[PDB]
Amino acid sequence: PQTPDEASLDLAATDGIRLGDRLRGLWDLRLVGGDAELPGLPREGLQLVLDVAPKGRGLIGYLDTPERLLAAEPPRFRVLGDLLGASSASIRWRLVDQASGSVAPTHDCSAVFDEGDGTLSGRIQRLEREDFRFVAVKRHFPLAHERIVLNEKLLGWLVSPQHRLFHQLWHASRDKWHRLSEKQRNALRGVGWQPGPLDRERDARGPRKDRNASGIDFFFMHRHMLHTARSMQDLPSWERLPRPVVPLEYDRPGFIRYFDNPDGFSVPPAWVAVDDDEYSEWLHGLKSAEAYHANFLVWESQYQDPAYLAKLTLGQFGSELELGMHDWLHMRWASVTRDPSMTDRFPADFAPRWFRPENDFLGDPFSSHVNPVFWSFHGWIDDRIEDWYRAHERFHPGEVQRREVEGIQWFAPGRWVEVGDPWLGPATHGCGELDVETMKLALRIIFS
Amino acid sequence: PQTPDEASLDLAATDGIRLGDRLRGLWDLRLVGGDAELPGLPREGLQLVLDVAPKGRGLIGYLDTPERLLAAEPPRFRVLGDLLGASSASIRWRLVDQASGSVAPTHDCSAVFDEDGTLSGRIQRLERSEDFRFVAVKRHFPLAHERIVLNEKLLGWLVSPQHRLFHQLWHASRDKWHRLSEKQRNALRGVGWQPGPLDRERDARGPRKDRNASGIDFFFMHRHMLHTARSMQDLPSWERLPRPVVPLEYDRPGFIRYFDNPDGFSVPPAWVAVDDDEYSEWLHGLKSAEAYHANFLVWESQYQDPAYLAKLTLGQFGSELELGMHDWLHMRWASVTRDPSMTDRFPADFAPRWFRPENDFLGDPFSSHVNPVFWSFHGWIDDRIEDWYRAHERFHPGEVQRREVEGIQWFAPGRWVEVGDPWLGPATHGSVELDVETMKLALRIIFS
Ligand SMILES: [Cu+2]
Ligand SMILES: [Cu+2]
Ligand SMILES: [Cu+2]
Ligand SMILES: [Cu+2]
Repeated sequence: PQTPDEASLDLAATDGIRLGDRLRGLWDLRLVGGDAELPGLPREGLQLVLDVAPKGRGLIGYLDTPERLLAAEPPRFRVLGDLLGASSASIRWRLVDQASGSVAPTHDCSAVFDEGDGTLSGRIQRLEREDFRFVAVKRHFPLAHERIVLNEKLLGWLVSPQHRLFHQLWHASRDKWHRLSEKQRNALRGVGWQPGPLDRERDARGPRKDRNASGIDFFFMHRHMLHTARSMQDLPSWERLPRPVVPLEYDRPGFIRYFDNPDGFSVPPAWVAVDDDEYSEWLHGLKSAEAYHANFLVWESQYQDPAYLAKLTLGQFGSELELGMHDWLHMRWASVTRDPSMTDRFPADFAPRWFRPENDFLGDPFSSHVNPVFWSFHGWIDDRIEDWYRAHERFHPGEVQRREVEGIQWFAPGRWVEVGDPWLGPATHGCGELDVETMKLALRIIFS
Repeated sequence: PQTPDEASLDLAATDGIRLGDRLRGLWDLRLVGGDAELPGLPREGLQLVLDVAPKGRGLIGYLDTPERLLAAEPPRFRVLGDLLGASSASIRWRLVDQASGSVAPTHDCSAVFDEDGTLSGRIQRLERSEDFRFVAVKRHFPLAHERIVLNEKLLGWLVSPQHRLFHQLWHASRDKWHRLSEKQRNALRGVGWQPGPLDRERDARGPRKDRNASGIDFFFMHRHMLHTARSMQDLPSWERLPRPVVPLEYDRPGFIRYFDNPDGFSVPPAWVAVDDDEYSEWLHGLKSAEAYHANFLVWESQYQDPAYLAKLTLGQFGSELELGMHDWLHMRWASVTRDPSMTDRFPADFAPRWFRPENDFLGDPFSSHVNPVFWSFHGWIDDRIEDWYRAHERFHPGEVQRREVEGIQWFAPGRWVEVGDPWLGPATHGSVELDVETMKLALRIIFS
C-alpha cells in the first residue's frame, strides 16, 4: 500500500468540523490524582482555552489561571495538537512550557469528551519523566437576556399574550397568504386578519412580492413596534454589524471575552439538528465568519450605498431586505430554544409554558421580539430607511415626501412609495385593543 | 422575473477572489483635480489600505496618512464597499468620516484598473447634486532577499554554478530515478551520480519510497548543507511556523506591517498562472489561511508528537516529510519567478543569467537555497530529527544510538535507521569546470 505522492489541501469534514465546535471555547480545569501538578500553578481554579479554525484540523490553546489567560504576557502553558483520527473517545494535545524558553513539549495530554456545555477528562504525562489526571468543564455560552436587561414595563408588554400572538399572526398571515386556499382566505377576511386591503391583499412571499408593496408593511410595522418599545426603554440601534470573533492566535483576551457574550452581541454557536443535516449545515453556514464576509458585510454596504438604494421603491427595498438579510439576522443571533427548566415549539401550541419570559427564541415571531438583540438589528434595519430617503433626495429630488402616518414619521405615496395605507392588522384594515381568542382562532385557520 | 425567496451563503467565485487579491494591501494615493480635497488631509502623501476576506464579497479599508494608518487611534476615513458586479472596469466603495460622529457615508468613490497596478478614480461629495479624482499605486510586496541579508561569503557559495547544479542534480536523480529507463540509469551510474548505492538505489518518488530508506538521504544531505551554511552565517531555525496575516478588522497596523514583510516571513501573494487554472487554484490553496490551519498546523503538531514520531523509522519520517510538508513549505513562501533583468526556468536551460543572485526561486532546487527563508524552514525540519530521537528514546529506550557520519551528528543503523551510508552524490557513492560539465551532462540525460 503506497504512501501519498504529494500533499493536498485537507480541510475538515463534518465530524472534524463538529468536534472542533465542541472543543472551542473556555473550560474550567482541575488537576486530580497523586502526582498531579504543573509548575507555577495551583491544582484548582485553572482554565483551558481552546480554538480550532472553521475548517481546521489543528488544535491550539492555553492553560493558566483565568486572570493570566486575559493577561498581556504569555500564558504559562500553550496547547498544540491536531485532530487526525480524533473523536469523542480520544483527543490528544501536547503542552509547551512557555516560561522554559523551549518549544519542545513538556507534557502529553489525552482526553475523552462527554455530552454550550461538555466535559473533557483524561490523563497527563511529564515527558521529562505516575498518577496525573485532569477534568475540564466547558463554560456555558451566555444568552442575551443574561447580558442585556429589558425593564419591568417593556418585558411585560413583550411577553404578554396580546403581543406575542399579534406578532405571530401578523407574519403568519402575510407569510402564508399565497399558499392559503380561497376558503382559508375568506375565513381570515371575515375575522379582520387578511394582510392589507380586502380583496387586494399584500402577501409577503408570493410571486409578485417585490411589487405588490408588501415591503412597506414590513418596514412600517416594525417602525411602529420600535416607537412603542423605545418609549419604555433606551433601545439604541447597532450602527455597525458585529464582526465575527477575533481568533485566538491574534488576540487571546478578545477571544475569551467573546465566549462570555459581554454585550449580548456574540453569535451563539450553531447547534446540530438530529437527522437534519441540510438544516445543521445551513445554520452553521449563516453563523460563520464566511457568511459575515460573503453576505452580511455586503448587505451592510448595499443598504448604505445611495446608488443601490436609488434604484428601489420603498416596497421593493422592504421585500428584498425582509426576505434576505432580515431572516438571516434572526437565525444568526439565535440561541437554541429552551423550556421552563430538543425540537422547536409547534406554531399552534399555546401551552402556558410557551408564554414565559424565558422563551425569547429569535426564529419564531411569537418569541423573537423578546430577545434583546432583536432591538439592536431592527433598530439598524429601521435607520436604513433614512439612507434610502437620502438616496432618493440625491437622485430624485422631491420625488418622495415626508409625512406622518399612524403617529409615526413616514412617507407620502409617490413614484417610489407604492401605498399610503400600511397594514398594522385589523385596526387599519379589518372589514369583518385586540381579542386574544380571535387571534388564536386565525392562527388555527392558517396552520391547517 | 421573480426575486429570491431567501438568502443562501454566496461565497466569492474565481473572478471576485482574484479581484479581491488585486485590491488587498497597501496603496499610495494622491488626489487630482481642481475640487479634490478631503477635510483635514493633504492632497498627496496619502495611503489607502484595503482588505477582502479569502472568499469575501465585502470590501473594507481605511484612507489616511501613512503614520495615521499605523496609529492606534481610528483613521479619519473608513472604506465600506462590496464587489457585486465589480471588475477591473468598475470598483466602488463609500467613505465614512469617522471624525464626524456618524456612520452615514460622506463620499461615493469609484475606480478602474489602469491596464500590482494602479487605480484611477472619482469621488463625489455626498452633500452636492466637480473635478474630484484620485490616483492610487499599489505598493510592491517586498521579497525575502530585500529583508533578510545573506552575507557575501555565504551568498557566493550558494549562487556558484557548482552548488546550484549540485542541488538540482541531487534532487533530480533521486526524484526521477523510478521513472528512468535502464539506459538512463547506467549513464548516471557510470558518471558517479546514481541516488545511493550502486544497483541498490534509493529512489525518492518510487512505489517503495517510504521504506527504501530514501528519506534518510533527504534529512542528512540538508543537515550537511545546513552545517556548511551555518559556519559562514548565523541562520536560526524557525521555532514556530509563521501564522497567516492578521485580518484588517482586528489589527490594522499588524495587517499593514505584514505587507511590508518586515522579517522576510510573510507569505508572498499567489500569482495567477496564465492559462493553467489547475495550477492557479492549487497555488492559491497552499498559500491560504485554510491551508495553514488544515495542513501546516497539523504538520507542526504531528512532527512534535512523541506518539506520532515513535511509529516511524527515520527513512519513513524523512519520506513523509519531504513529499508532503516540505514541498508545500517551498511553494508557500515562493514569490514569482523573474528573469534577472513571467514563466519558469526549464531544467536544462543553463543560460548565464539564471546563475545570478536574483534567481532565488523557491520552486526549483537550482535556485531554492538562495532564498533566505529556505534556511529558516530547513532548520525547523532538521530540529525535528531530535524530536524523533527523543520519541524513540521514550518508547524504545536504547533502540536508536547516536553516531558521527561524514563530519555530521547522526544515528547508527538499527531497527529504526534502515541504512548507515547516507547519499551526498559522487563524494559518497561514485577541475570544478570538469564536474560542472559532468553535472550539466547528467541533468540533460535525465531531462530529454
Ligand atoms: Cu424581525
Ligand atoms: Cu416581526
Ligand atoms: Cu528544501
Ligand atoms: Cu534540497
